[PDB]
Amino acid sequence: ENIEVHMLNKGAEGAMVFEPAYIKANPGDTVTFIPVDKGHNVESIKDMIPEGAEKFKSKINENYVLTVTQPGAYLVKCTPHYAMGMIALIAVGDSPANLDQIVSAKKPKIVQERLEKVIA
Ligand SMILES: [Cu+2]
Repeated sequence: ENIEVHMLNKGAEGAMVFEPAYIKANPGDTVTFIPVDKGHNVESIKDMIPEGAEKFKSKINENYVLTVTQPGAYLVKCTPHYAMGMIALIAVGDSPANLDQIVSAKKPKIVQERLEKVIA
């Protein structure tokens, strides 16, 4: 199955957001990222993707289709707006083994605060 995600300047959680910011998927699913507003992309955060997953980075303003294989948690960001809290959490399969590690990792406070809310 496919899950559509919008990249917006302003959404429910404030400025610079991914909607939804919490994506539940299974191996083989696709996640389609649509930059509804310009100035956004999607990029995997180093050490915040499952062991064995492929690192990825889309072009600013491009529709990006990500195929998810490896089970686990993935924290993606918008390159330009990471520091403003523009992130999404992809959970592939049940009980992602690296989720606690990701929650604990060093990241901007705003990011930290948005992550804590998506998880809740
Ligand atoms: Cu952005």
